[PDB]
Amino acid sequence: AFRVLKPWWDVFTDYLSVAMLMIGVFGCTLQVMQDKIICLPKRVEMKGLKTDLDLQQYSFINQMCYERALHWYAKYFPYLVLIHTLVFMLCSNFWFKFPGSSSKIEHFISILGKCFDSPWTTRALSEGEQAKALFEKVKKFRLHVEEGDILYAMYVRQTVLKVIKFLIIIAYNSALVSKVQFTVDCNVDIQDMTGYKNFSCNHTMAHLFSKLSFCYLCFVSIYGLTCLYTLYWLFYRSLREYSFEYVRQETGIDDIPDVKNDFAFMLHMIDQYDPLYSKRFAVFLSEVSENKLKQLNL
Amino acid sequence: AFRVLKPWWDVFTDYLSVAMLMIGVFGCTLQVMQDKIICLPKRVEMKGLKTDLDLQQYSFINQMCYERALHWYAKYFPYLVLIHTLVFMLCSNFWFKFPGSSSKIEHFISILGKCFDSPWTTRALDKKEGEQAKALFEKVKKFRLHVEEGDILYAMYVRQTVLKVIKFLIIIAYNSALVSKVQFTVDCNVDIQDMTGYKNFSCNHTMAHLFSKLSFCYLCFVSIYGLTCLYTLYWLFYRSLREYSFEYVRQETGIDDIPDVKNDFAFMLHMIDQYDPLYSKRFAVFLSEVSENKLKQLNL
Amino acid sequence: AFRVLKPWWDVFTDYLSVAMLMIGVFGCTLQVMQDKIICLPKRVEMKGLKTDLDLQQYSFINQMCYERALHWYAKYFPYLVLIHTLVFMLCSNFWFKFPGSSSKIEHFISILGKCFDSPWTTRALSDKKEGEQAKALFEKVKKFRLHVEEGDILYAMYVRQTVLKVIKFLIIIAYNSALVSKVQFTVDCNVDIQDMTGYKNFSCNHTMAHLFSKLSFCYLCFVSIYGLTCLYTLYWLFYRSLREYSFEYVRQETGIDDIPDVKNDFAFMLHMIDQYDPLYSKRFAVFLSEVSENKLKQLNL
Amino acid sequence: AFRVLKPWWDVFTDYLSVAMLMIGVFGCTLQVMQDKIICLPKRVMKGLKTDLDLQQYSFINQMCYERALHWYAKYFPYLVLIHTLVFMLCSNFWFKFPGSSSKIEHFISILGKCFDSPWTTRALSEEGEQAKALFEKVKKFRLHVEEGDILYAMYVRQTVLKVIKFLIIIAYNSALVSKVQFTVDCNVDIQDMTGYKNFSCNHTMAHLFSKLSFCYLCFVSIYGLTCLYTLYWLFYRSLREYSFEYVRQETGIDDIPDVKNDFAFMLHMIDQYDPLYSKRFAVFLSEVSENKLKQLNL
Amino acid sequence: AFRVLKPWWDVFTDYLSVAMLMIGVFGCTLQVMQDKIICLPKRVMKGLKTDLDLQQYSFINQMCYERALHWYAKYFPYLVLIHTLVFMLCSNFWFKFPGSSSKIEHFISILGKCFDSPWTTRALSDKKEGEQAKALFEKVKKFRLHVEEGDILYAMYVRQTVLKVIKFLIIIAYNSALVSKVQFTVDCNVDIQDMTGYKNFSCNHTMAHLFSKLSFCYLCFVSIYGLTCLYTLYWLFYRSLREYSFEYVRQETGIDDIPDVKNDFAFMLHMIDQYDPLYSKRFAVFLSEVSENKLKQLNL
Amino acid sequence: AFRVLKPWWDVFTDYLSVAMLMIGVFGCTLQVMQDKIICLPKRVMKGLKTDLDLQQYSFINQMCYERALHWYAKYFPYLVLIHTLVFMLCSNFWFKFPGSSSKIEHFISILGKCFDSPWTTRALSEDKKEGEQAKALFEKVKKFRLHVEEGDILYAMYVRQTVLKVIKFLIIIAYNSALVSKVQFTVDCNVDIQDMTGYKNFSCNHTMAHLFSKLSFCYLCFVSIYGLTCLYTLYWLFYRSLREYSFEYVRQETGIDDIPDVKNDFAFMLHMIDQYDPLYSKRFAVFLSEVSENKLKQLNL
Repeated sequence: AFRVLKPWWDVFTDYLSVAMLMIGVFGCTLQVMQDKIICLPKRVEMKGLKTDLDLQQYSFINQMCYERALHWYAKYFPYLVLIHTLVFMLCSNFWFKFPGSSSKIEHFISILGKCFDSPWTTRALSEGEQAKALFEKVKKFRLHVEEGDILYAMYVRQTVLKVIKFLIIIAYNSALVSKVQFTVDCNVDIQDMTGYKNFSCNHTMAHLFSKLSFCYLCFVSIYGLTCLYTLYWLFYRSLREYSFEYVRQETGIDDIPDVKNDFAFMLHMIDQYDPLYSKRFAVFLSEVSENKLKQLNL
Repeated sequence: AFRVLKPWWDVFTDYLSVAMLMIGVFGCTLQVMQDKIICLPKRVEMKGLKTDLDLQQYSFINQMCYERALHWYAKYFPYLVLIHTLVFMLCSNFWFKFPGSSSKIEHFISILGKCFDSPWTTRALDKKEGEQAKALFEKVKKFRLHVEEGDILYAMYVRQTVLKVIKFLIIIAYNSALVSKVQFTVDCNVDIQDMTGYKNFSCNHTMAHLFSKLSFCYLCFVSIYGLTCLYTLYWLFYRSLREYSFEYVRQETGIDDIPDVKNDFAFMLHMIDQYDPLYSKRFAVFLSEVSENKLKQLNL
Repeated sequence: AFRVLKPWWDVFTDYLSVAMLMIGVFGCTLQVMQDKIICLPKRVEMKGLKTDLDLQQYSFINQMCYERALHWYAKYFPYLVLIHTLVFMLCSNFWFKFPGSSSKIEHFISILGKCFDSPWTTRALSDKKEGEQAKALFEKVKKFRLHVEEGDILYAMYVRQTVLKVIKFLIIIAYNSALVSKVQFTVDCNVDIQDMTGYKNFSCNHTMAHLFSKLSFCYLCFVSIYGLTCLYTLYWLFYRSLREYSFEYVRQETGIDDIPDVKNDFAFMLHMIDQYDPLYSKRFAVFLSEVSENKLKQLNL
Repeated sequence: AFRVLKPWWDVFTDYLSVAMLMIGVFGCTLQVMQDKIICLPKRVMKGLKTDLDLQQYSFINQMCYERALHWYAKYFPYLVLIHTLVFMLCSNFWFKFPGSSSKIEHFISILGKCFDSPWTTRALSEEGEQAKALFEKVKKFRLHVEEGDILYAMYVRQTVLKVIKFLIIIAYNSALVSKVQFTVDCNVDIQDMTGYKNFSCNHTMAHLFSKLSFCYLCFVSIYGLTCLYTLYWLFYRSLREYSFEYVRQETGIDDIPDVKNDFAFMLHMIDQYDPLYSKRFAVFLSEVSENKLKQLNL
Repeated sequence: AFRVLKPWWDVFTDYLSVAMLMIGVFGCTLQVMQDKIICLPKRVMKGLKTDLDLQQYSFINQMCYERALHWYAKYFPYLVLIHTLVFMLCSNFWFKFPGSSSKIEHFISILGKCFDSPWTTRALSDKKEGEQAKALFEKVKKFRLHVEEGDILYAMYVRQTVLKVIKFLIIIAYNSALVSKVQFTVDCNVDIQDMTGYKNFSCNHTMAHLFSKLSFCYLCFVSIYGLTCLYTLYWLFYRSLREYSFEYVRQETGIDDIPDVKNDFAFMLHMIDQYDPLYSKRFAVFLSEVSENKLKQLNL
Repeated sequence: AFRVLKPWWDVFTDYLSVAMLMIGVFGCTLQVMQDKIICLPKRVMKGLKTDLDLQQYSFINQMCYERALHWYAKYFPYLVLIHTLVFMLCSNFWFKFPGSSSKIEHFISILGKCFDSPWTTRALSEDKKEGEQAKALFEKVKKFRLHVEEGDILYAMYVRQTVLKVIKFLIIIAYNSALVSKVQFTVDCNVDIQDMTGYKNFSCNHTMAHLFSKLSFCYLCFVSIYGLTCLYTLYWLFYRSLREYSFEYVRQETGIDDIPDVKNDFAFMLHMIDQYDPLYSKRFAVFLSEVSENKLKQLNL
């Protein structure tokens, strides 16, 4: 059930994504119950002032000044956040699920699991046909993995995609954010139809939108910091080579090869979840075990 | 399963957290279920006063006085309580799903569950079970070999507890500071004279009495939550929990050869005692070579 | 399940609590949806009176008088119902999910369930594997008995929760009978709003006036029944010693005059099970006699 | 779980109960939804100007609503819900009482175990070790019920309550049905606030509650008839004594006894679902079967 | 299945019943959500100032509602629903009756077991048949003896058919009688002059041109249903079905010993042939003494 | 179940009926939801004051609605719904008709049992249990032949319902096409209510006018397609003599030259079944030869 491929980066990013989704949906849903653009005509003891306007010349004015005096950011922010969070969700579900790759994990994980629970590992540390079948299947899988190209470009283009998305999001959410004020001026030229040429209008939900924008900025910043740390881990230290320095010291087997390229990256990434499957895999790589099994067979 | 690794204080906190969530959501939903600030102009047998204003100049005045007179606390109280209860939720589960320290807990609980079907334990104080006993001995040996380098299962507990207590202090601070600004009647003095004709307005915030009661309830709940957290923190510090010793076994049975474990394993093993003080004995039986030697002698 | 361990009064009270929750939520929902206080000014061939007020001054007057003239009880009645119901529900369940007093309940239930199903019980009261199973059951019984005997962590909590429930009964009946009469239909409202409305004296009426009186009467009835139940339980616990159980009838009906009388924690638990059906006690009595073990040994060899 | 103890009366009354619940909830919904009442001033071709505001109408309207209508015309649905709840409660005071749930559960378990016993087929024609054990379980079965008619008197102590409840319903729904009128006169003293002392009001939902009242009366009438039939059924014949008249003359084993008290009553109900259970139960009650099994074993 | 016992008229009636239900429910919902009445005074270019307020119009509307509209117009759909419900109840009453159903189930089982008789086929050109055959003979004999005891499946059927005919008659009569009292414009002459000022009013019922059409459609369906029931009733009598004669079986089979069953079983057998006019002879197969004759001959 | 016995012109038709039902229901919802006719008085830069109240306008709207509009514009969707329901009733009639469904059930059952039989494979090349099963099959199909190949009922009903559907399509495409120019926007209401509402000459406008024209056009096109399909099906039955089947190609390509030419209803079933997939005819044909019976009986011994 895809339970083995989930580092702390993935769970943290998914939590940030669901937080973004909930904040965006809260903003959107509570955007049709109370949002108006109530406008009155400016007049460029105390008594009331009569505007002499009908009950439709106010609806006219409201909806005319809702699209001539309000910045496009103040009316579509929830839509932007929902769209971008959905894009992030689709982005961070694409590597381990795309055509030609779903089938592998359905049974490779089961093979690894039955490799983990085999009790013969303890005896090996100090049945012939089953071991032979397992070893030949492992060899076939190894040959299959090393022969596949077009695998680094796609994945390396995933995290950077999130990084560039971060850059653009923070860019245009920091640039145009001071245009969500609470009292705007509308100056349409509807003179004959109503009578007044200058009006004052005030968006109902401006301050709450500003607070939501700040919260979304904070969440995006944390998400981008996580992505930057991911890149730093990927780039700072090359992840295409392994160092078997402990094995020759604690076991004496000093002939274990160090894999490179894509397979080395996969092994290293698996190293951050549970540093025990590697030894189980290595047990089915030494030749001494096969020699002992062959001798026992005779 | 997980209930075993759960002292009483972390069921008390769970109940309080769910109560906080329910009160916060009730406040938030009651927010948009009733009208809001209502304002009229001020003029500073009986016959009414003809204000002479339209039906939209009243909505204008209402929404201007709303975000020009009311204090910021009276408007976002439910949102604050939702945020705080959610962060508390996240603060009570951030020591179970962090990779690198969750698998070890799974291994320990699996070992605890396995060491239950052993009739030799009762007689301590056949062939298959004995071999399974040796297998469990190897399991615990390699587990103790494993847990010897990463000593983060007790310090981070202290860190999260101090985080919770600090958050409790700040919550109390600014909720006691700003509880007198949730007033019913307010004075709204904005400058709109060329659009309505009046300069001074008086108003009534609608849910200005229910929020006081909700604030008092939330304050009391967070107070008891802080008390529970303080009690747990004090319990954790009046003696060092990184050292365990099967002293009662020594004084009650006479098998005085079991060793005293320390560091991370001692911590969780001591913590198990708050749910069922028998698994400690069952593990104690599986911490001595005398049982293995006797079983091997009985085998031949 | 947690059903055998509930005398007849402990299941009736749960139904009563659910009913109180229902009445409280019904009242709370009815309050918000329906309209509220309506007010008019007062001036102290038939033609009407032109008050001349606007359409918002009426909302202003209503909203001011609503909480400047109404008694505090008439407004928050359902909320008290919900808080009291939640407190009662917590009180009646603070016996199972408290570590240090719940594992023993699980052991007791498991042991009794296994005993009621094992064949040695009927085989005793009318080869090798069966004997071994019976011996294992005997060992488990001995271990659990020596573990749980000499304790008061399961009988010194039931009393506390019941006394707390009775105290809450007394408090709630007290202040619910005291303040019932302060819910009225038509009330006066005198406030000093002269430069904004023009009228200083108002007469108002509360929309949900009588319905709350009827709900309050139903609440008194339900809570009174609840308190009668709790009082009966309080009498039952204390009128005689619950911590020393005697297997009297067992010896006469079976004749094995060697079953001891257990006391303290275990005896109270046996009493609690006895209220469900007087059978579990005897079937457990089967695994408590030395003669049973001796005849099991004789069968073994 | 309680399907066997569902005689025809008990299954026919459940549908009446659910119908009453539906009618009550529908009536309450309409009563709380639609406009309560409408009133105008009285002056005891041109229009008459009342001069009243749009709020004084509401004040007069609700004051007259709650000062003129008879209490039966207002709280009609609530009475229906209360009475439906009481009747529903009286039909579940039989399975949840701890002193009777145990016996019922034990009896149903015994019935289930006996339903798949090949020994019945063996006996009628002329598993293994377990079949013999069932004889002792049945023999010990007629020991825990030898303590009194606790499962019988409690059934009789609820049908009487239901019948008296139905009588009460008929009385208080026939006596006070002529007080639901359409046009009523409201005379209240609000003179200095409104200007009119005499009003006439038209209860909107007055010509609908009559038909609901008639339907409710018919339903409770049928309910009372069914309850009376069940009472006569339980009282005319000796429920406390049952006879295996048919079984002995059917199979030839003329030694099965006639049990009384709880067994007679429980068998009197159970045979009304499928008259084959008594026959199967009668097999495990004669020493002939046990003696024959013993002889077969030796 | 129960379809074997349902001739064509049964399914046709059920289809008509569901059609009546759908039309009734449509009428009911439209009455709920679209029925209202509007009234103005009468005064027995520029508009006319009635001068009435906005509550006096509601008073007049709901006073003239239940003073001019004839009761048939007010509640048409409820009568349709009740009549459809009683038609449904009248139908299939002897199919789900607590009694008088084992006599049907036994016949169904006997027919199912008698369908697969191979004697006639194998004679005109293995232990199961010997016991099965004799069991079938004995069961058929006992069933004939029991069914020849009275009227339990012939009386109820005739009674329900005549009841349905009578109810159809009354429904059509009283639905045709009042079809002309659904009018669009009605005169509401009430006496309220000291509170409204006008004595004569004229009102429009919203759904008047609609209830007429639904009424006519319902009347047509009722007429068709009654015609079908009348035909079925006529079928009962003019061809007497109180006796069954295995006539053609004798000539076109040659087995000249088959008796004739009458009274209760005659109607049931006459009814079972309608689904398929072949099962009669198949049942008649199990009436020959040839099996025991061959057994006796073997005994020789 | 009845899936093999359904040529393409009985699933195309079902889809068309579903579409018509959906469009009718949508039209009904629109009718019951949106607003309706709105009228203003006629007088045959300042605004005109009509002095009419807020209820006289409702009166006028509700009177002109059904004193000025044509009946088709008012009740289009209900006609659509009735016609769709009757169409669906017609095509699925003979399946539920007693006296003609038992034969269908027997035929489908027998054809299913004999579709997969080893004797087929053994016969198309050029066991006692298989032997007994085969002979039972031969006998029951033989007695089934004389049960169906006597009447003409399975060919009568189909023709009648297709004729009825074609007639209904004719009448639909006739009047629904004729009465569609009367659904217009602006009408002229001339009721005589003067002593009540002052004015006498009114102008109105239907709200859902053009949309009821476009939906009517869509329905007309769909029913035209339905009629074309039904016409094709009707032609299908009136050119091929369907009262006889001839195993000619099977006889030539199998070599078993004793298969008889069956007729009457059974021929109709054989003709209609092949429209699903032309192999069941072969599998049924092989179990119709006395040669096959002779070979079976020879193989039994």
